[PDB]
Amino acid sequence: ATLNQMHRLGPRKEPPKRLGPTEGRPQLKGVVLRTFIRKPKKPNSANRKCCRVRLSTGKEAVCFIPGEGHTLQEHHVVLVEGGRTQDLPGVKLKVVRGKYDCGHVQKK
Amino acid sequence: KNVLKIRRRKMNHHKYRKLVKRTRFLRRKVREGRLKKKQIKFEKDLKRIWLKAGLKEAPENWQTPKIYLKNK
Amino acid sequence: SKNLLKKFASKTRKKFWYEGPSLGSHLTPRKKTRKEDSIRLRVLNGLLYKSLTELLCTPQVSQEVYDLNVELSKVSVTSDFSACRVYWKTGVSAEQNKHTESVLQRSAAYMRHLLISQQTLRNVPPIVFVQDKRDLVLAEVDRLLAEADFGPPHPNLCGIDHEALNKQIMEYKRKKEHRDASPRSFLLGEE
Amino acid sequence: LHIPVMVDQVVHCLAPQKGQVFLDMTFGSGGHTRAILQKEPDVMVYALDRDPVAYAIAEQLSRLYPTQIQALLGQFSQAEALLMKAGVQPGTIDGILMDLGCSSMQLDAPERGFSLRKDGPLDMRMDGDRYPDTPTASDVVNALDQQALASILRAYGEEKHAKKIASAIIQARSTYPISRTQQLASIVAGAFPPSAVYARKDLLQRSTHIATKTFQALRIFVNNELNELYAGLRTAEKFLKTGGRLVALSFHSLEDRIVKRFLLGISMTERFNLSIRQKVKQTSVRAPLKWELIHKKVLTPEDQDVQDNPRGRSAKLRAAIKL
RNA sequence: UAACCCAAACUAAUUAUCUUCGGCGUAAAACGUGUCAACUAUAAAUAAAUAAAUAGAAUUAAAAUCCAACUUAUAUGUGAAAAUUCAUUGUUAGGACCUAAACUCAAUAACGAAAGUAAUUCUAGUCAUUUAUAAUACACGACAGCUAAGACCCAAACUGGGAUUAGAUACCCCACUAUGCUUAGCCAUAAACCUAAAUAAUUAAUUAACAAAACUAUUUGCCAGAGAACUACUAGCCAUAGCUUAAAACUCAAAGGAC
RNA sequence: AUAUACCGCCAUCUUCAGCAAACCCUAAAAAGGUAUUAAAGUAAGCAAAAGAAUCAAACAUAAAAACGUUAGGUCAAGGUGUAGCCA
RNA sequence: AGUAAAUUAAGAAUAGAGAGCUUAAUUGAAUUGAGCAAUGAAGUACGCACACACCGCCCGUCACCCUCCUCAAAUUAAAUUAAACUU
Ligand SMILES: Nc1ncnc2c1ncn2[C@@H]1O[C@H](CSCC[C@H](N)C(=O)O)[C@@H](O)[C@H]1O
Ligand SMILES: [K+]
Ligand SMILES: [K+]
Ligand SMILES: [K+]
Ligand SMILES: [Mg+2]
Ligand SMILES: [Mg+2]
Ligand SMILES: [Mg+2]
Ligand SMILES: [Mg+2]
Ligand SMILES: [Mg+2]
Ligand SMILES: [Mg+2]
Ligand SMILES: [Mg+2]
Ligand SMILES: [Mg+2]
Ligand SMILES: [Mg+2]
Ligand SMILES: [Mg+2]
Ligand SMILES: [Mg+2]
Ligand SMILES: [Mg+2]
Ligand SMILES: [Mg+2]
Ligand SMILES: [Mg+2]
Ligand SMILES: [Mg+2]
Repeated sequence: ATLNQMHRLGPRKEPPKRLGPTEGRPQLKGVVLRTFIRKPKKPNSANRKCCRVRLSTGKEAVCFIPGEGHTLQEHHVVLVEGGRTQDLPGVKLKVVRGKYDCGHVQKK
Repeated sequence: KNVLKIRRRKMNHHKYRKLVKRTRFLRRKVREGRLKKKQIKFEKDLKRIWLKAGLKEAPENWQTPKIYLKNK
Repeated sequence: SKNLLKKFASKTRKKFWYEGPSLGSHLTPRKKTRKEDSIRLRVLNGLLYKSLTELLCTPQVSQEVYDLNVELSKVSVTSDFSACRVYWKTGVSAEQNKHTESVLQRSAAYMRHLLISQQTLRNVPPIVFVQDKRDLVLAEVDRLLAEADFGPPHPNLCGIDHEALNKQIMEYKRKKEHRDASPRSFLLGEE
Repeated sequence: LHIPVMVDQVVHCLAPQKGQVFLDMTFGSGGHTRAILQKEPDVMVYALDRDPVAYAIAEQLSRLYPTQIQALLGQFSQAEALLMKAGVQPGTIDGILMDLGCSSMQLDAPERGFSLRKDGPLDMRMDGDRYPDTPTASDVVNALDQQALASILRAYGEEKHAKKIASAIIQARSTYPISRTQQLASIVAGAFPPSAVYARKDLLQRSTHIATKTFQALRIFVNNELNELYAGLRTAEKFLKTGGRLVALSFHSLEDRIVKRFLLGISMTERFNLSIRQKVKQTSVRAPLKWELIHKKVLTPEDQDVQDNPRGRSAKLRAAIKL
């Protein structure tokens, strides 16, 4: 672009930073609604443990539960955090182990 | 130089043309109603002007033109 | 500004042209195949086809050869360029073809001189006149035919061996009834 | 009830007239035979079928016309002997009607096993008690190996998925005997996912079951219709009068090919190309045609009519005159 | 289990800190074309001067078509067939027609803003703004398509008939429409592509690859990962299954160019 | 148990003509490297060739045939890695 | 080509056991192109969206579950305004 064209337009317009599943917040608190299994998109093979939750904002999201074995059930309370599960498409939230009803993984 | 990008657009346009053909009658009714709302919005915007100016009736000998109807 | 020839100038430059001031080893009077050779022999076959038709149907060669009015089937030079094989169209009459063959062959030396003299082709190798073997056989199959005397006046169709399959079924019924290339080893000291 | 399909084309083509002797190699229910005997009451006709039930129908219908219809029982191959036992009375037959397929009575009756939709024994055998040792479809599926069984589906049913379907049958028969029509249909429909059970839409624009090709394959192999048909057309020509009109109805391509190739001097023996460098054009024959094809042009019944008799949708009527 | 990093902290999530002098033949990107403004730059005083621009009128050589005379028994068609046809076919130095399209020249490279334009003749006609730079204005814009009235030799979507094929809604054969033509108006889209914006310099103090050698300056336009997307919504339009204008959610870690 | 850990001994393309190593060159090289009236290729190994065998000579026949291809065949010729049995 | 074919003998291994195997000898032919339409291989040219390498890659209709978005008949919901002047 010419110097006249750079002057008439100025600095590049910056698209706004749209928020993610946590809505620009470190964590959210949600109530478990259902516990189910999700299948990782190929080339991976597993039965990943997930749960649906109703977040404090009022929306409902799918959250991956990390660790080997959880005791979560419906009506439990959990603290979710950000971070996508790479193989699980659409799962953009995770549960925090050791907060509210969710507990630390039982060591073997 | 392959034509792969042209083939993606080729399929999108083909499928879109068949979608319009299926729902041609529905799309016609959407348009006639979108134009009617477009006309009411035009009339209301003209009524706002003379009422704000303080007139209680539209200017003498004025009839809002119907500009979106099948006049041509 | 706008040139129609530009569209095809670069395409025809690799198909019908080669670069450099090199003439083939064959083209001399006295290996690895090359593309230039295909060009250097394709153009000669066309020039000789054009130039050897300007002798048969023209008066330079002779009066009898001019009267012969010999049209040519094809011209094809040997890859080695030792000699040429000028095929000529052959009428049905075998006897006339035999006479025409001799006539043309006698003037082969003079015909070469005519082209070499005109400067159309500088160094033309010896020429030959050949009859298409296909044409000769078809004529011979007619000569011998005239001389010849005719004397005084289900499972395999479908593709399944239904019989074998029946035996197989009846027989059954009888029975029924990237890591080690890293510098780890060098950086540890295991030499 | 099943009206004889395209009978009007056959009736016009045959032109049954007094003083003419006709033959029917597939009497079956007799609908076609009755139509020939209605246009001309003085016509002479001979009937034949492989089903003893069908033969009894002809004998019962022989009361309606004592001598105009002559009933016989046997296969196409055995037709020549049966007409030879009668003598030279058929002799120069003016027309031989070689309708093909399953009889309306045979497939409507679930006991005969021809219908996959209904539940019956897996007999699928046009022959009745005339020959009790003739293997049924149950024996065929339970005995043949994948290589043999797959060929039946591929060759006679035109089955696209022959290895998968055959293997499922071999596994299923080992678990339990395959004795019922619906049992076999589920086994064939189990080689694929549940989605493919009823997915294969047809040219009719009407969906069909996925095991229809297996029933067609077993139907033709149990009764060896195609091989016996090859002998029936050859024996009709021998028994057909010079200038006599032959009329056939082909409801699938395999039978149509033999009728299509026979009536044009082509041979079923001809080898098969497989979609590579087929010389449809070259970018001849031992002898010329031996028939005057009154209607070389073929057609299926009218699509409106097809709805009334979907079994006859693919009926191709091939008419010819002996040379 | 042993090592490594940080250390009264340590790790996770969230958020913030880095922001245009780069590009536009083939990777995103020069607008289908031209003209008029205001700025920013530039500095010269011309142009045009019969090869196919454009519009109008007149004109016609070849080949068809129709009519007539005579005339084979078939004609037509394919790789081979079938259907079609004998109301045909071949000849005419016979008549009519002026529908449609313009061989050779053309191995030419002209004209025009582009689109486009080449049978002949005549009439009207292209030309000077220093130069570049324009949209919300104006005038154009292949083919197909729409509207009304005509034309109709041949071609031909569709459709019907015949073949082929497992099928053949196709490729091949035959017939025949819309349509291609004229006159009015609309439509405004092309791989509208030299895939090259225009203009003035330079050819050396210069090989990413390939294409079409490199590169400077001036002005405007345009581009900012891929797909979603020649899409949704909005506005304008003689457009109504339309065109121009033109997003986001969401998905992905690539997509793409050359060798 | 595993010939899909192997040695050993073989099949196959095969009586096919290539394989591997040391150098050299390129307006960069992923690779490629020939022209004999010669233009960037060069000097050695294995195979081939030669030689030997079928008791003169030739021809012929045998033998020979690299590196790779088919995770080819063989844990049951023997041996052996890993795992398993030891009333 | 002393080949095929035919006809003999011996040997290995066994106590014995093959119509198998190895080897020696006898008699003793016919035929070999006016070759490359095809099949396969090699060479050269060209194309490639293939590299698992054409038994490749790959495009649409159809079928469940899940994610986001748009349209839309109506209904209701809250929201959001601004002044005109007399005495
Ligand atoms: N090879 C064969 N020999 C004799 N009859 C046969 C046969 N294959 C089939 N058929 C019989 O031919 C008939 C064909 S279907 C029925 C058609 C008959 N015209 C009718 O009106 O019913 C059936 O009865 C069938 O059993
Ligand atoms: K994995
Ligand atoms: K172009
Ligand atoms: K080994
Ligand atoms: Mg798409
Ligand atoms: Mg681009
Ligand atoms: Mg058709
Ligand atoms: Mg027309
Ligand atoms: Mg455009
Ligand atoms: Mg153009
Ligand atoms: Mg478009
Ligand atoms: Mg649009
Ligand atoms: Mg829109
Ligand atoms: Mg192995
Ligand atoms: Mg040797
Ligand atoms: Mg193995
Ligand atoms: Mg051992
Ligand atoms: Mg073992
Ligand atoms: Mg012994």
